[PDB]
Amino acid sequence: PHRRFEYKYSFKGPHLVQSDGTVPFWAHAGNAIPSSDQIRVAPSLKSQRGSVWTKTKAAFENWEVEVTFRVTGRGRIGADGLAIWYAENQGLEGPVFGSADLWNGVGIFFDSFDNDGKKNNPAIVIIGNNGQIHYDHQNDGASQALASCQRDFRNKPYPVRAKITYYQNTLTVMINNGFTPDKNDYEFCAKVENMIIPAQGHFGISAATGGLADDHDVLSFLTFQLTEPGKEPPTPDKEISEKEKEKYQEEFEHFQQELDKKKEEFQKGHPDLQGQPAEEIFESVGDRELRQVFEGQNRIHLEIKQLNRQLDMILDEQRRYVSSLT
Amino acid sequence: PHRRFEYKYSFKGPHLVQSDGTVPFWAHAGNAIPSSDQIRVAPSLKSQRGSVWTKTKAAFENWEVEVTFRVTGRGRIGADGLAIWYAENQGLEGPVFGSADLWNGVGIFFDSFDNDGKKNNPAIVIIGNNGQIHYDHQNDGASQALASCQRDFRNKPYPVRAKITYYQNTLTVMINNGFTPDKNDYEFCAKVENMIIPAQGHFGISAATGGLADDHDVLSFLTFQLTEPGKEPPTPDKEISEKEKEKYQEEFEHFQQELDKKKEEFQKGHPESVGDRELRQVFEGQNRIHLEIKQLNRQLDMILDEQRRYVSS
Amino acid sequence: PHRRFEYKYSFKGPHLVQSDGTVPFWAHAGNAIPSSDQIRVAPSLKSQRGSVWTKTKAAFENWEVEVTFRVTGRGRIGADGLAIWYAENQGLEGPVFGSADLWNGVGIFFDSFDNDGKKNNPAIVIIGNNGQIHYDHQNDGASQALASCQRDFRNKPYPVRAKITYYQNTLTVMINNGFTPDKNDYEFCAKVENMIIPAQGHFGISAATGGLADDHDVLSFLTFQLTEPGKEPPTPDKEISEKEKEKYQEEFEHFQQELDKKKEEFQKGHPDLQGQPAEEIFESVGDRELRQVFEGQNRIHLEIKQLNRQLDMILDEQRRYVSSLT
Amino acid sequence: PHRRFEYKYSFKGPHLVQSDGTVPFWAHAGNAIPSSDQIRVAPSLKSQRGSVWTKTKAAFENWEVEVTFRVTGRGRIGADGLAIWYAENQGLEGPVFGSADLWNGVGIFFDSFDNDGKKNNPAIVIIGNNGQIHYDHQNDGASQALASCQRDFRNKPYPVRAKITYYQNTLTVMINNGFTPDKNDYEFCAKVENMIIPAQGHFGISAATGGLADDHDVLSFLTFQLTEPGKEPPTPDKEISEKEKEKYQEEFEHFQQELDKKKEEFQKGHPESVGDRELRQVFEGQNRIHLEIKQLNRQLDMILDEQRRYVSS
Amino acid sequence: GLDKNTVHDQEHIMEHLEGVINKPEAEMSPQELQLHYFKMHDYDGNNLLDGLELSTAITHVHKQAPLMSEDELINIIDGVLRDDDKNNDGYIDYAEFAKS
Amino acid sequence: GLDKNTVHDQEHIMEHLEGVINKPEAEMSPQELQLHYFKMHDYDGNNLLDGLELSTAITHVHKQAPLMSEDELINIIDGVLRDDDKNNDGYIDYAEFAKS
Amino acid sequence: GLDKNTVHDQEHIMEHLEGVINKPEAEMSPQELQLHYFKMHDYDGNNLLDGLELSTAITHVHKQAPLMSEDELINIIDGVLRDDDKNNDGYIDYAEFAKS
Amino acid sequence: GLDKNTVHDQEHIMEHLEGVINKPEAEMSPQELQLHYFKMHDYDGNNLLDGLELSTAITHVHKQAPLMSEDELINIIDGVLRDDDKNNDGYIDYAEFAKS
Ligand SMILES: [Ca+2]
Ligand SMILES: [Ca+2]
Ligand SMILES: [Ca+2]
Ligand SMILES: [Ca+2]
Ligand SMILES: [Ca+2]
Ligand SMILES: [Ca+2]
Ligand SMILES: [Ca+2]
Ligand SMILES: [Ca+2]
Ligand SMILES: [Ca+2]
Ligand SMILES: [Ca+2]
Ligand SMILES: [Ca+2]
Ligand SMILES: [Ca+2]
Ligand SMILES: [Ca+2]
Ligand SMILES: [Ca+2]
Ligand SMILES: [Ca+2]
Ligand SMILES: [Ca+2]
Ligand SMILES: [Zn+2]
Ligand SMILES: [Zn+2]
Ligand SMILES: [Zn+2]
Ligand SMILES: [Zn+2]
Repeated sequence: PHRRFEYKYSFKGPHLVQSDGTVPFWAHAGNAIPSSDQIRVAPSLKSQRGSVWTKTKAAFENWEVEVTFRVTGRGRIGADGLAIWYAENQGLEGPVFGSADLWNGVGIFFDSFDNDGKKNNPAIVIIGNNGQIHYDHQNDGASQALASCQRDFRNKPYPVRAKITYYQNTLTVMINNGFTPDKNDYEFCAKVENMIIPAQGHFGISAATGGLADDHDVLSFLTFQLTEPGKEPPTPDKEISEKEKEKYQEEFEHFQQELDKKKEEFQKGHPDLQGQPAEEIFESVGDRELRQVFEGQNRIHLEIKQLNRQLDMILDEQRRYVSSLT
Repeated sequence: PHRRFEYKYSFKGPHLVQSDGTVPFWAHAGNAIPSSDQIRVAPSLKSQRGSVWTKTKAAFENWEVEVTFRVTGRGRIGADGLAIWYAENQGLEGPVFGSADLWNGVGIFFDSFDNDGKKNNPAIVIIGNNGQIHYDHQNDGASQALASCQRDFRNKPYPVRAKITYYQNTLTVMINNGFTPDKNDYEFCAKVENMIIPAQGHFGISAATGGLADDHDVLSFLTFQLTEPGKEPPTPDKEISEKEKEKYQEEFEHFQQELDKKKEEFQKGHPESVGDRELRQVFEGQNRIHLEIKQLNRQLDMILDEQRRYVSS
Repeated sequence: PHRRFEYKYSFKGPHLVQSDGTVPFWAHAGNAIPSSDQIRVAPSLKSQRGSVWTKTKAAFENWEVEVTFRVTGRGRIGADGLAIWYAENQGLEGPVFGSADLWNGVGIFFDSFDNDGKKNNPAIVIIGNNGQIHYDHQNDGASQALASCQRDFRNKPYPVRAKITYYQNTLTVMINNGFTPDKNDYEFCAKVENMIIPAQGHFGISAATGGLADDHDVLSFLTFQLTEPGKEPPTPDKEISEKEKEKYQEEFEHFQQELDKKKEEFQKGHPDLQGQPAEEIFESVGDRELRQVFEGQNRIHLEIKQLNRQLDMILDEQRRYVSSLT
Repeated sequence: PHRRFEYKYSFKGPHLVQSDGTVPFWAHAGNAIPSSDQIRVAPSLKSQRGSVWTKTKAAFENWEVEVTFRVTGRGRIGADGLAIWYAENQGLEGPVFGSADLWNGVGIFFDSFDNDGKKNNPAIVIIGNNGQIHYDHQNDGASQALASCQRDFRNKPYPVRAKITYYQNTLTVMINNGFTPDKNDYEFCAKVENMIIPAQGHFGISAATGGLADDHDVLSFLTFQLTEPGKEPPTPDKEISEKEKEKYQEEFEHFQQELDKKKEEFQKGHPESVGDRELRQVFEGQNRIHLEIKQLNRQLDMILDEQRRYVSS
Repeated sequence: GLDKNTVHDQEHIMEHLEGVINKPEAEMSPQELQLHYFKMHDYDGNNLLDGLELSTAITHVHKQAPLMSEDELINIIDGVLRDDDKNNDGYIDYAEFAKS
Repeated sequence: GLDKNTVHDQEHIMEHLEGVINKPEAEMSPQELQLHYFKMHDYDGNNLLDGLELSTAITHVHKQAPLMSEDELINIIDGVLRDDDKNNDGYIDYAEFAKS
Repeated sequence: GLDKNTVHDQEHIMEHLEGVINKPEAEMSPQELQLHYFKMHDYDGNNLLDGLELSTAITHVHKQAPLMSEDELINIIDGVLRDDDKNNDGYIDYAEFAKS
Repeated sequence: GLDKNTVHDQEHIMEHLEGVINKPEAEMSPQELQLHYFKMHDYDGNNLLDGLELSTAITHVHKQAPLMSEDELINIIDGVLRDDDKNNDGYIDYAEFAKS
């Protein structure tokens, strides 16, 4: 298909916010803490709710959404999770993932807590609703689950990238598992066929936190309008010629390759600039616990060292006490 | 020494924040996010600064503060760290651990990033200041460090407890390493003798975040006024007789036992996990080994001083 | 649909073998070790290959297969995994999960080792083949994967039950995750639409082990022929009447309820019979490691106790030595 | 003593089995499944029995066997356990740990299931039968136990090493608990003094599995003939001079160093994990603590015997 | 091949009930012992008989005898399923079993 | 402000005990409900009351109403500490609490 | 609103290149500085400009000034995309950017 | 049976070093290959050879041929131990191995 990047329904780093402190073309509410790098929709405190929705409604028949996010928890269990909504009204505050219930649209829930007790979480659940069906909060929407693939998105070394595409009344969710820094490494998760959604509606994201607590960051949100090749108006008159393209792109490439060498000798010329790897950032929960045990053993080692040294001291004190008498 | 819990300069859970959304008797500024059970002074976002100070100034000559906190980072490197201030004016926003520079008072910095590059971090640094010398941010206050320490307080399984005591112009910082859930398990960290501080000032805490990012949560902050046994004047005949206390406490304990039995049949009448319990057992076993070795050290010291007096004879 | 249980293509306990030592109507080869309760297709030794196939070919157009199996590993990484085949030629030995390559049929692979390094394992991969395509062993059949759902089947507290249904050229794989003792608790895994398979062929199972090792047990294998309600001739004239059914089933129920009470007083009458729970059988890898560390601390505890006893002994020895002089 | 390794009564990896499929100089029977690196005497299926015995009989008066094995179970309860026999006839199949009853020799049983119900299992039991004692299977040989022990050898992170030594009519069993990868880290388990055994007999091992299931792998089995320094006759002038040894060993070490450097550039020229390394570090720290406490015990014993001689004066 | 006299055997039923239930009875009705047969041979617990359970029932090991060939076993069980099982489910119920 | 009638309130104690205690009692002695008040409002579990716990006890939402000013709460808690607490420890004990 | 003189500003480009590259030049060609502008404002690294990068390019913070309203920002960016972007991809390439 | 020509075999050493060592050499001194043989066939890494390691060295498949009888292997290993090993330790050292 043909994709057009729509800026009015998108936000990306590293200038996500403005001097005012709000996201352009987006309204945030709840415990959302928008920053230049990312938006923390729900922080790691108890009973947090946050949501970021679009201001103007999006009128698309075929669209594609690329959501980059992180869910980092200290424990091995998350609380509620992320939710990506294409609805008719701005949900804002509510009891479903920090968003209002009884929505008229589609929602992809990244559930990370097993309310039902079926040991099938974390999982991705696509739920459509017409606005009069209550969401089953206590059962993770098992009855309403149109398609439910199972994947782990918590505590991953790289941001999890998901792609939700509505095309010919078919919703395809393809989820990068966040194990590799490569962008275009998407893996299929789920699809729903013949689903009716409102023609125009708001794009939103939301998150919530229950007893346990996770950090629910969203790094970027991208929206692409999709059109069929046959239904795409050609209008090739605007394109002038290929001669100007050939006259321009090679000087662009030459400028890039010259600027690389221009930066090369001053990257190392000034030693103030320093790098930093992204490997020590990631550490598993079990690895952290084992490192904690190993760190705790050092007190025992040092105390035993002190005991041994004191015993050596009393031994030498008895050593010097023998020859004094005779 | 005698200790009196001053409530006006303290906060604790689980009702830390009110319905209004502010900490009682405490003014917060910056990126501090007070919650029901803890105050996140600085979250794990980039370039965050937060501080919580007292409203009224505290006039004490001998005081003690017990701060329970957590510094949790995804990586192995901390961002900036915590800071506990006893100052003359409310710093609020600023460039020194999320608080203003040129402060008139004492500050205990829990530095978690090695700006100096000496591989001596994370560390606890006590700095006194009269308000005329700038803090050395790029060298972790090496020149201004009246007394230093070397403890790791990041990613600990249990909240790290610190106790800071100003007594007879001596400031003693004793820090629990956060390996045991016991409260009164403090280990000596640092001390400063003959330090002059303002007689009255504000108690505050603050945190900041640099390139890397940590979460600096503060669970409790308890302030006790300290007085000497001889200096405190007694008040005879004001207290009640011990007979009434003996009459009362027996019925109190009987009622609490009866309430336990009343709760027993409704806990199960109306309806931790594996793995976490094993790790808790591992940590308890390590603590038991540590206590047993400490007892062995005490016994060896006892036999050493027993033999000490046997030499001069 | 209508299901008919076909015994010639099935094996169950607790009499899975005979006095001869072979599975009836099934031929096993490789390192398979058939027992009276399960078949260990590949044991926990290095470089094991095993396969169990049917003797006669099965001529079905719509069928259902229920496979109950266990994959138990000491470590956290599997060896190769199981493979369930519906191929027209028996492969007794080979390099693909202990079975021959270039098969003419369908194969459901329970891959438990990530050859590709994509960190997407263990996963269930459905692969069809027409006998001229080799298996991408080094990439877990990523290119040939018709449908690949992700589930964990290793070290589960209960046997993993899987159900593969071929019906109207649609292959549906529904996998019980092995977390609950309930039998009918199947959860959907994958489906493949419009796949052509040979009309008649052999049902088989196989397993293999690499440098790392797992135990690959198979507890049961059930085959059901599936027929459409309209295609199956009812022929109700062969049945006698419902009167005999009403005359028989109540005496069957009465005999059952009488035999229960008959066994009740002699279950406790003879105290030689003893029970055993199935909870201590299951233990996670991290839980086992933490238990191993806790067990290791007991040596240090005992040694410190011995040290304290010796120090008390020398203290008392110095205690009695003082008053002797004076 | 002087220990001569006897290859005819031994097996080890990583080439334990041959192309034929049988253990060299050893006959296996039952459900034993020899492999390239280990021999699974009994797998974790229901009612398994296996044994591996020697073909030829060994005629030694003082001997030593070093057995490395693993007993791994999914559950917390063992099936039957291992058994190491020095008998007169090959037991092969039987009802006693997968070996025949009424044996004329000694048998060391690593019982892992408490048939007696005394909660004293898993335990090591040395039994010397002389041909008319039926092993008390329902009581774990409590009456026949010449000497017992109490060790856990199941689900250990490392292989369990045992050393059984017959020397001067005394049988000493020293068992590594399997917490450290070090080979020579044996701890005393049991001993029997003045026990009569046949002069020549077969060395064997066997295992059995009940309703509960365990895997009984055997990684190695090494037999050493023992002789006294005074009893062994020397052979003067047969050995070569030390000058040739000094000439040879220097070039051997130089060549192995050069081979290390040769392997260095092709290890990375032509192309453990996290978490497991942390667990290994934890176990190494535990072993270091154990060794330091043992050194402390040695030093305390030294000062105790120093004060022992100071009393009589 | 599952004859009328084969199921009507008191000794085989008494041997099977030995150990599991300690109630040795003298004489029982033919329907009672056939109920015992049907309940005892249903190893799975579904109150149903099938080819795999009938294979255990026919090729049986008591306490020598040569093992039956696979072809004879297949023919016997196929004949039994074709004769008794009328609902074409593959399983044999007690209502279907009581006919013979 | 911690009055005699405020502590002796059956409906307030019943509301606080709702959920945790599934035993609705009819009538209780004044010391009984005052013991329930003291036990419920001690969150830290040290059998002691302090300024923060008293502030939580007085200024809590229940089930709209405007919040009390901080100066009034400071005055009330200071008066309570000056009146009841005689040991000058900062904490309020049931021995000191039984006076009022 | 992305005028010819707006991109043709040596001081803004010199301020942006400060720090990242320590090469302060005296005078550069208009095409050279517009190449610097296009390369610098491409925050992501795709060698493309879009609405989100042009928003940060227009609403800019140097070292006071009032912030531009959202409607004016939307109108300016929509006009720029309608004028320059001819392939209807949503992104703006250097070939499309060199027209104005 | 551990002959002088069997140890001094360049092709056998090259085959054993294939894969592990990516350095095909042309010609080597007899002591050099014999050192490579001794180092390669010591699997335990104790710088010692024994009857088991010698049996693996002699009877290995390579790339059909019938396996040697066990009695011949026993005789060969016994002869080697009686000839070379003088310390009666059971192990074969390079000091003892250098004789042949
Ligand atoms: Ca949920
Ligand atoms: Ca669920
Ligand atoms: Ca610092
Ligand atoms: Ca430093
Ligand atoms: Ca694989
Ligand atoms: Ca893979
Ligand atoms: Ca036993
Ligand atoms: Ca016992
Ligand atoms: Ca049945
Ligand atoms: Ca039927
Ligand atoms: Ca309290
Ligand atoms: Ca008090
Ligand atoms: Ca761009
Ligand atoms: Ca474009
Ligand atoms: Ca060796
Ligand atoms: Ca030697
Ligand atoms: Zn029978
Ligand atoms: Zn209330
Ligand atoms: Zn600028
Ligand atoms: Zn070779």
